[PDB]
Amino acid sequence: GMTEYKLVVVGADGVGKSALTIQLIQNHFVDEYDPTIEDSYRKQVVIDGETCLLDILDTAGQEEYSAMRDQYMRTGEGFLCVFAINNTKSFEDIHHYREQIKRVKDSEDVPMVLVGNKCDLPSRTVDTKQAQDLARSYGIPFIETSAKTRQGVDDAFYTLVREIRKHKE
Ligand SMILES: Cc1cccc2cccc(N3CCc4c(nc(OC[C@@H]5CCCN5C)nc4N4C[C@H]5CC[C@@H](C4)N5)C3)c12
Ligand SMILES: Nc1nc2c(ncn2[C@@H]2O[C@H](COP(=O)(O)OP(=O)(O)O)[C@@H](O)[C@H]2O)c(=O)[nH]1
Ligand SMILES: [Mg+2]
Repeated sequence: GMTEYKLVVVGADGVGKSALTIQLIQNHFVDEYDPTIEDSYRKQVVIDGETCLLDILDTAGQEEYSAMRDQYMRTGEGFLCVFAINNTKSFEDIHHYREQIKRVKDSEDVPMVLVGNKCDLPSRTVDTKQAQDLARSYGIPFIETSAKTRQGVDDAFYTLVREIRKHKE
């Protein structure tokens, strides 16, 4: 039938978590999407021959650590950790998100992909090599994306899926 994958997109405000998701779900680029709306979106795709139902939690809201919040996040099987290549602070925040993923999942090996989004923009303050260094230290893949042009958007989610497959062994 379908193999279900629960994906969770995390990272600072304004990096493109919603644009990335809606590009995958609805195939268009949203200029302004309510920055406060957190929701899960379901999508059927074929990845490497396998029919997949992706359940994608696009995170938002206040920073808080309620039990309900922890419980929503730890249903994630894999995580897209997203920063913008023109937002140094959002890159620096990646480690915090990874730490919270490890905590709620209670594991050192959680399927994860590092995503530098907005690669269409000229005002790059985060070097590709800087983000690669981080990704290699974590043992995770790294990919640059543009939710605006769709460059790399499919690959980023599919790569996460393949990371979940490897985790299952
Ligand atoms: C995200 C997450 C992943 C995995 C498990 C989690 C478990 C509990 C809570 C999580 N959340 C909930 C959401 C959230 C978390 N951390 C920060 O941290 C911001 C800054 C960064 C440095 C610390 N803090 C000062 N901001 C958040 N939100 C505030 C702004 C920004 C994004 C968006 C949401 N709107 C951590 C988890
Ligand atoms: N140029 C460019 N702008 C983007 C890209 N992704 C998102 N944006 C814009 O960045 C702003 C924040 O995007 P959003 O998806 O709401 O970020 P979120 O807060 O992480 O959900 C919006 O105005 C988007 O139009 C991208 O890949 N390239
Ligand atoms: Mg959003």
